[PDB]
Amino acid sequence: VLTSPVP
Amino acid sequence: GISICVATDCDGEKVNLRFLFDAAGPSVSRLLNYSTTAFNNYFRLKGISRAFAVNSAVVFNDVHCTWDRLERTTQLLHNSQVYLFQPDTLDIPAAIPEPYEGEPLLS
Ligand code: NA
Ligand code: NA
Repeated sequence: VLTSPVP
Repeated sequence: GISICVATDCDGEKVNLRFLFDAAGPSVSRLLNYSTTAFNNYFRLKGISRAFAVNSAVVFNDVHCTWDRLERTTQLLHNSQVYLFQPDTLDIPAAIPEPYEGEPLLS
């Protein structure tokens, strides 16, 4: 569902 | 009870843990200390020798569909999803999975 964020 | 999920990168794969708190809830610093303990034990379980540490944290905002910097306890609502960045880590975006229970890792 959620994709991990990028900094 | 308030359920907060906390995810992070482990050798390229995303690992997600669920923590259950009283109706009042956690403070950010407490959530970060629990997460650090749990993921260090997880790394040890998987055979990873390096330590886990947080150098940045974000929380997913449902209303705007964005990741916000995690700075205040008022950001920790029920069913929140937190993501912890680490130092010395290549963090490539990938799907965050269903969580394991985080409490067995608290020791
Ligand atoms: Na939220
Ligand atoms: Na980083």
